Amino acid sequence: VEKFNAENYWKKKGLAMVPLKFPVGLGSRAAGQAAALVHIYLDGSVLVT
Amino acid sequence: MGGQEHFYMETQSMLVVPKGEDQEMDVYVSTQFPKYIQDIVASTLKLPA
Repeated sequence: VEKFNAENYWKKKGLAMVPLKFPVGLGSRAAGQAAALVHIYLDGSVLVT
Repeated sequence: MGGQEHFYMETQSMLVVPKGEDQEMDVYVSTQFPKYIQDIVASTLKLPA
């Protein structure tokens, strides 16, 4: 890219690198609570929500 | 001893509504036994319950 930019006046290249620390979590324990409901019918099939 | 008509004032009545996804059917029916309706409809359609 440095080589290119030394040889080209009206077109330039660039490169960048950025790192990531992305934390995950909500404000309280209560905000992270979660629930489900599961049925098993007599033919063995399952309905979940 | 003679027989007898049930003579419920609401006659036999139902509405069967396919959702259009995964062969899901919803059955709105005047019955005393929903689980049995679910079985005979699923069986008839060769679907899980």
